[PDB]
Amino acid sequence: RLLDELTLEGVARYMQSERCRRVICLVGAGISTSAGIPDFRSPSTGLYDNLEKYHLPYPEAIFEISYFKKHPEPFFALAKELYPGQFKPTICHYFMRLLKDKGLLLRCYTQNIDTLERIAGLEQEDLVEAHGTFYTSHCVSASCRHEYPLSWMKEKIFSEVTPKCEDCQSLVKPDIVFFGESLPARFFSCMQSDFLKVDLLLVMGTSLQVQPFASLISKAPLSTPRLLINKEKAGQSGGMDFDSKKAYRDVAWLGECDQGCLALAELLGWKKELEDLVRREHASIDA
Amino acid sequence: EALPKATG
Ligand SMILES: *CCC[n+]1cc(CCCCCCCCCCCC)n([C@H]2O[C@H](COP(=O)(O)OP(=O)(O)OC[C@H]3O[C@@H](n4cnc5c(N)ncnc54)[C@H](O)[C@@H]3O)[C@@H](O)[C@H]2O)n1
Ligand SMILES: [Zn+2]
Repeated sequence: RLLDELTLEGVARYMQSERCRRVICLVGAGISTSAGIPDFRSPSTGLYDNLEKYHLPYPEAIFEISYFKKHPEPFFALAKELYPGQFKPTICHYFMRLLKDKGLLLRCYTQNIDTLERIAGLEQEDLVEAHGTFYTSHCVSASCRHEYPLSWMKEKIFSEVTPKCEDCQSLVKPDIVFFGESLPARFFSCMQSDFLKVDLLLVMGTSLQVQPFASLISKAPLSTPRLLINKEKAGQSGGMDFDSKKAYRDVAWLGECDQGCLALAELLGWKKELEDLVRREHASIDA
Repeated sequence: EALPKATG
């Protein structure tokens, strides 16, 4: 075992050693809840328990491509509803920023579509936006694919006018991977190389229930330590083994992502760095 | 045929 204690402090000591050179982050909606964007499956606060106004066969249809092509109005209504007043990345986003600035971040695979990793300062080469982004949008006709900027999408969404392509009159969809859509080729290109060389998996804010993203946790070498920072355990059957008498490399820290990243940063000696980074960047944003 | 799709 590469960790000497299955605790946050043992992970921090490992990250300070010279074996730990390449860290992969796998992040989900949980790392953005403290920024105002709700997640999907948390009780009462999650989106899946706020979708009766839209009458749906299943709650996930509002994010499924065939239902969208037949009934796009619920999705764009939810879009106008949830569009935040501000886009401020969280302590966890800036913790990943610090991993980048210190040459430790091999890649961040994200399920989020809010572009907060980008705003935190993670560049395209650092990111695998496995499920796309809300930032750009395209006509759904594969022979047209006319692109439209977020400003046009916002005018059409807030005017409550279903977006249509000025060439086909076809539907215009934000560049999100809906259920039943193929993941980008970059995902499968990065996956083949990244998980042969990874020294640490950092999983944060995800229930690990959407495929093939979740299978990423099992692509690492069997000696690679894996730290979950999440309000609840996830990824248990590869497969996260936290509790068993055979456990040897998986550590779970149950709590807020922001609190766990503060704690890990302090254990690393990066506490003041992270605090100043968050202040300076939230200031440049609030301007 | 296509690349693997998003699945629950
Ligand atoms: C195959 C493709 C399936 N697919 C597509 C999408 C994208 C849908 C985008 C919808 C956008 C609509 C407009 C919104 C505009 C917003 C402004 C721009 N998805 C998405 O669904 C999946 C969600 O999975 P997840 O793992 O990311 O999230 P869950 O809600 O299931 O689990 C969250 C997890 O975190 C814990 N938690 C919550 N809050 C926490 C804090 N503060 N600290 C720690 N832990 C926290 C919860 O307990 C839970 O375990 C993704 O695939 C996403 O892409 N799917
Ligand atoms: Zn078109």
